[PDB]
Amino acid sequence: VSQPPSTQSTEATSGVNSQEVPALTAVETGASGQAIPSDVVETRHVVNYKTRSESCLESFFGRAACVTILSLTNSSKSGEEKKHFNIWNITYTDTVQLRRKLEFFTYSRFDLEMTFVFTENYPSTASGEVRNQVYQIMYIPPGAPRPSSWDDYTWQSSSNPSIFYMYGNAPPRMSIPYVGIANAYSHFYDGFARVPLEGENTDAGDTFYGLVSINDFGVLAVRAVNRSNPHTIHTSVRVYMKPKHIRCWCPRPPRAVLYRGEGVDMISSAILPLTKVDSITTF
Amino acid sequence: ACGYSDRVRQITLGNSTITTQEAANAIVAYGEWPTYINDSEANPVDAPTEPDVSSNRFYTLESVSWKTTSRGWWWKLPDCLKDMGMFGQNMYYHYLGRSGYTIHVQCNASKFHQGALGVFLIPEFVMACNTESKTSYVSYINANPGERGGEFTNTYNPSNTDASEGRKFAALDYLLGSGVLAGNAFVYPHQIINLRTNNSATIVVPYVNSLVIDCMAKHNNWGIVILPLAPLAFAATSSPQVPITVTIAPMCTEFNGLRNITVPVHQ
Amino acid sequence: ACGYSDRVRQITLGNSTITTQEAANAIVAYGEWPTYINDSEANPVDAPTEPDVSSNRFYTLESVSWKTTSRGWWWKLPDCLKDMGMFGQNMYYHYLGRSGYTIHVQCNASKFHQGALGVFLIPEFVMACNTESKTSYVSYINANPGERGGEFTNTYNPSNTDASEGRKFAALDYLLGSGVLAGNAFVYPHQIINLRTNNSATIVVPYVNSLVIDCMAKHNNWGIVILPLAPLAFAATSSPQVPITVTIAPMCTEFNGLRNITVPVHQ
Amino acid sequence: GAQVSTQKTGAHENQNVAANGSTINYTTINYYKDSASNSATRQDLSQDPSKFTEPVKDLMLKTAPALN
Amino acid sequence: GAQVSTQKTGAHENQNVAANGSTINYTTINYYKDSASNSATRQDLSQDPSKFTEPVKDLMLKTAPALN
Ligand SMILES: CCCCCCCCCCCCCC(=O)O
Ligand SMILES: *C(=O)CCCCCCCCCCCCC
Ligand SMILES: *C(=O)CCCCCCCCCCCCC
Ligand SMILES: [Ca+2]
Repeated sequence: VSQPPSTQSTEATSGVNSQEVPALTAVETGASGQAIPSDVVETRHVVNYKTRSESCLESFFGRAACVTILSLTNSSKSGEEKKHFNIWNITYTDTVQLRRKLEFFTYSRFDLEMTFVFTENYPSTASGEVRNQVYQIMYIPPGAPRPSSWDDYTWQSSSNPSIFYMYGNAPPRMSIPYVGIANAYSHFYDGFARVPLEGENTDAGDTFYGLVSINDFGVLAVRAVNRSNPHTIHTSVRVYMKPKHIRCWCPRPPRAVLYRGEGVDMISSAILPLTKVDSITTF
Repeated sequence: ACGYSDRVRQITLGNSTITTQEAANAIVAYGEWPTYINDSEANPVDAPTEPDVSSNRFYTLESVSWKTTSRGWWWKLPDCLKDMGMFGQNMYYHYLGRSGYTIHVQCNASKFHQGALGVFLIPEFVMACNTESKTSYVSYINANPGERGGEFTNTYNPSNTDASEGRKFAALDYLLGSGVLAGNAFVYPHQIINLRTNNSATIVVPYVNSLVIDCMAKHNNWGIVILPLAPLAFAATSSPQVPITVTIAPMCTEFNGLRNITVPVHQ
Repeated sequence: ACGYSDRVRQITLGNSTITTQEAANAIVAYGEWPTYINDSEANPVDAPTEPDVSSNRFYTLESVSWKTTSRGWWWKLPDCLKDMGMFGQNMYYHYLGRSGYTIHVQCNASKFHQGALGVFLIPEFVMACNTESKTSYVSYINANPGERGGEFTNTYNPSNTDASEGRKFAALDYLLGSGVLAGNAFVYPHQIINLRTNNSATIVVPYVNSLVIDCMAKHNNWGIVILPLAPLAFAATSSPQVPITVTIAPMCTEFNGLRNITVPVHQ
Repeated sequence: GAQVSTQKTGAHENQNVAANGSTINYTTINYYKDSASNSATRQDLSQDPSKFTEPVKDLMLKTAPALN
Repeated sequence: GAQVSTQKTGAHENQNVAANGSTINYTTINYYKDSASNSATRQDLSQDPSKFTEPVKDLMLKTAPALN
């Protein structure tokens, strides 16, 4: 049995008239302000039991956030074969909620919990019959051969980790180790994938700059394993990521404006975070 | 003490020495000091090259000028030193390089001036490109200015057409050219040179990365940014000007992977 | 031993490695090995720069060619390396430099060749100028050839008039261009590459001077000279040719007096 | 191989003291060979705000002149 | 009849030392009468590359002449 650390309690204090001035400081030093109630006013004694138990990075990142929505269609019509499967690039930039949070830190390190939610429906009036669907999520790491058709040899997965879902069952989920090839996950990257030497374009680099130019986690090749039926059916698969067993370094300000692309990039369309206030003296 | 003022301070590295009679303490980034790679944290197996004094000294960049119009400035480590004496040579002759630095921003005025520079040292300082026609579109040449470094502006005008204006950072001051309110740039190691208080800024910074040692010629760990949180001002003219000088000194530098020298694209 | 032949030998420094399966031992100049300046022998008071691996490695000079006509070759340390990678940088950025080296002269042929190269390492190798109109008349440019080094001849024709032919060494082989019979060049650390016996020559040499550390850009401590004591010969043609390669490696290098880089006169 | 631990004080629970009864114990038995598969790491309330609010070299104490 | 064992060091885990806490223990209870039904056999990192990289009769040591 143990007692979680509580937030500073307030010890009772009173007047003062010393040469000790906790009120004044010099933030030029780079040090934040330190004063607390006791230093400025007369306080009473207060026993604080409350804890920052929920601001613990593990709690703050303890949610299965949706990262992307993939679509695919099992159809029996002419050009509906390439539709019989889909390939998603692993990343959290597809959305903005989770992304922003992680984006609070320069580097991070964690294990990952993938959770998948499937939702199928009928497109046109082809509201007929179709047996139950069995999907396959295949993780194709960088370097592994990718599926040509919704059914070429690649879906054997003799080495690639694959899930097999039977629509209607509990949302398949699985865990992934910290796989980064670095000592930590890099969230930003003020560099280029390679060094452009003396005799090259006076623009070289514009193609390979940014974290995006060096990061690569492979892709998720989803598909329905059933064959094509009379009526066409459409499925939407949603990817959920929850970074667990985490720890991060170097805090940075939150993304204040809309996100453009995978990089920092802003759009002149929306770069006014704040809001006009009547007057500087308007409560 | 014998009057050991928090204001007066001396710094020495190699054969270089800074002094300052009006500083406001000094800060040590994230509370850690520069260190070398420990046998338990090492990666490259070749015996490293540790330049010591030959490269771990005080290199002074070409001063810039603070005007009532000035919007801000920026630089990149190790970039803004790639040409600094011996440090550079080592930096370029080696594939992998590691280093921390002591940043000393100088800027004296007079008891009759006003002004406040926010000197921030941001790790992994990635800025947005100036062209909404592409993403992460910045040329190596433009990303790595060197001793000159860049400057911040207060306007954002992307060149979706002119592809030679897109390949450069969109140094938007009120957003750090990152898309984050500069008002919170303080969550980074920093100091503020408020003219009525100090005239120097000293920030010691340790290597920072998701790796022990990295490839300097491709990656700039730190980024130095200076924004006038308080506009320069002088009772006399309505066009006052004061010099701002930046002197950087690398520390605990070590390199691995020696070969022929690296010479990047240039104009 | 497990057959530890006196002929086979490996050498390693920095990230460089020589090997040789036919050498004839190796010699250590005057019996002393390279060392650093000891606190009791020091002179310059600034903290020295000791490059270690970055500069104390095996740099290979452009090979030359041994012909039945070949008269000899020569080079100068540190000169013939002033352009060798990192070593050079350090050499030129510092006023004072100190170093010893491991010289490895290579030259393989076949059991059917004949020939014998006398590899001598002469300290303070001063040669006579080619002009009897002046004395000690040699230009810096000519005195310091570099990777190329000079060549010996077997004739002495001074240009008392043409002052551009005087400003160069009179590399008279049978006199070392010094005015001393080469027959006694053996009172210097040396080895002989006799083709029927060996194909390598290894001579480790320690810094030598009337001072602890000196100014490299002005003074060449050692001079490497190779004379065919036995003319190259091959049963086949009457114009045989074999390559001679010279690989030098500095050791225990340390420099004092760091400033802007030195760039000597050139053409 | 099970490991019992203290729960997170709930509604009608132990005075914040989290030191009242075994009725606040939860059991845990890791089932997989790979750590990655485990639940959230135990709540850690440690913290050093100073590396951010005061990474100054010479230390200054409230009651004193920030600039001496 | 359960047998506890060490897990595979994960993300924010014990310094590689795998010797920190019981929080790295996983339990195992075989349920079937036939061994074949069991999980993957325990990770075995033993190895003898020599039966392939050096199956030479007389042994030679690096530093010596491979051919004496
Ligand atoms: C069968 C499903 C396999 C899923 C494999 C996902 C690979 C994980 C890469 C890590 C992605 C999050 C890290 C990050 O971008 O910060
Ligand atoms: C320590 O583990 C001893 C207590 C065991 C109690 C049984 C728990 C139920 C089985 C755990 C999963 C085993 C999977 C093979
Ligand atoms: C050793 O096995 C003692 C621990 C027993 C804990 C109960 C585990 C749950 C039952 C195991 C399967 C039994 C099947 C008949
Ligand atoms: Ca408390």
